[PDB]
Amino acid sequence: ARAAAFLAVLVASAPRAAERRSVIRSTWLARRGAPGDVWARFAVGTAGLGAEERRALEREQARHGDLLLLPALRDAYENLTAKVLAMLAWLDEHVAFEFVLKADDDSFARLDALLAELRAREPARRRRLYWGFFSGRGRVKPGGRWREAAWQLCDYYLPYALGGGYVLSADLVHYLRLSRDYLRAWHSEDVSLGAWLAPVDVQREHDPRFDTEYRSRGCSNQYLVTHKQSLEDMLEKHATLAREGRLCKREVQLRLSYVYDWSAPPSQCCQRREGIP
Amino acid sequence: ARAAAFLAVLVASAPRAAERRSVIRSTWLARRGAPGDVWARFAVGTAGLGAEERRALEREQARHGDLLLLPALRDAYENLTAKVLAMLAWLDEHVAFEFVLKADDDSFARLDALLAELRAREPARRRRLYWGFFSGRGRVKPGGRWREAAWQLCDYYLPYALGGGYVLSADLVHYLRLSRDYLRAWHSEDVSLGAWLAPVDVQREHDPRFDTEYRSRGCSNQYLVTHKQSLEDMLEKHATLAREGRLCKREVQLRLSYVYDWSAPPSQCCQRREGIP
Ligand SMILES: [Mn+2]
Ligand SMILES: [Mn+2]
Repeated sequence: ARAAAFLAVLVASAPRAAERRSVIRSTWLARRGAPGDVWARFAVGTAGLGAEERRALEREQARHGDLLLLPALRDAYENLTAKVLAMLAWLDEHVAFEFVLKADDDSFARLDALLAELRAREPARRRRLYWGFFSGRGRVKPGGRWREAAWQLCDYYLPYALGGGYVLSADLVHYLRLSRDYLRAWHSEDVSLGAWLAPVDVQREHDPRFDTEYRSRGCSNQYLVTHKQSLEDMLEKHATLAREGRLCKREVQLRLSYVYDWSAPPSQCCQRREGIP
Repeated sequence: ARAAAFLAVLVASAPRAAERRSVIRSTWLARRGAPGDVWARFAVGTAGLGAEERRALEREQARHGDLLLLPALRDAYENLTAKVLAMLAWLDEHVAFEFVLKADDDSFARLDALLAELRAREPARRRRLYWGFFSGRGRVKPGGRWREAAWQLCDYYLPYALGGGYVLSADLVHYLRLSRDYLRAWHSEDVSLGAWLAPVDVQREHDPRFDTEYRSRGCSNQYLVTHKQSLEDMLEKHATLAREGRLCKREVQLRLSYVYDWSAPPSQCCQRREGIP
């Protein structure tokens, strides 16, 4: 009796962040196409929470029905690697889906546009898809004695999609589930996931329509996913989409973007330039 | 009724290379410790071979009993990636073992010394072991349009043990079996395997006692495994070990070695220097 949808959506959300969930479920999670198109949840770890805290979550779930409560996962602010692995492994086991969008509770995604884009891909462009805004020259954090047991794999991080939002095909999620007990953690979930997929025949696809870096590049009506959004920002975008059928009251390019050059060494992937959102 | 041994040994060998197998089975594969210590085979792909060719192999197997014939594997000279994955996946399913040595038919290994070294490791030093001579600054081959579907993961190859000989714990081999259908091929089996293990919590251990690079560094009595050995070389070493209890009639350092610096970025791993075999 597994739930089934075309596009699963998993929004990482800490136990206490109920007010953010309220805005998200009332805005971009509500505009989710026809029945059967989307299955969407907020992924919350409940390990180590007390009775009152767990009761609050159960009340929220009874009211809204959109929480994925992961009882074995200790929710943590510093590194969401464990959370991302847990919620994807759960999804592989429990939901029949073709693609999954991972997002944060400061993301905003146009689910209707994402659905239409995915539906328009032919088989080849759907197979083993890992889709988002990639970095191949991510600077690696200072190491210590822990590196003896966990070598640095590259002078820069292995190519990975930034964690403001990325999409995976179901097949890739199954590989993560199968391999779960072996996987190493890097300092950030997005970095970790890119390393996880390093061995795999995977169709990485860089797309400037993902405004998913640690700072937003502004507002483009072309964006499918954008990150670092305040609640006010989410409410404004939701309203503009409803009023005018576009994301932005005013498009603005705050920071230059790039197109990932797969013909170059990864350190040379990412020249910032005009003309790209 | 699975075969069981402490150390499995898999020597990659092409169908036609029967004379090399004859020397190997008569030399370093024969000095293999007590019953139950070693299970050793020559891994040969038989896909696409004709009746006469297959009969020859079956006759060899009836006489010697030391072939691993892989019927689904098309034996190929240019890249042994497929062979290595096939023979390790087979081993995971069919043999109970703690460690496996992968070697070529121009390798020479001191199996007694390898056994003693592995037996002397405490639990921590046995867990998830990937042991050999590592490179972190392997220069990457020129790409073409195929790179769009298979991005270059690093400016240099991800750290990997050179293919003249390396050792894996059984747990790691199980991860490869589980993940088999997803794994990408690089241009060489050794490079490929290092990438395969990139996502994993793996205890990589560099050891100058592995003379396993594309050129031998000479002859050291400290070597556990050495590569680029002629049949004459194998016969001489076998004789010296029997006569004098050492590998080398004369130790000679033809090329400098290095100690892999895990505290540095991988591009800076590998300074060649005196004092190291
Ligand atoms: Mn975020
Ligand atoms: Mn060789």
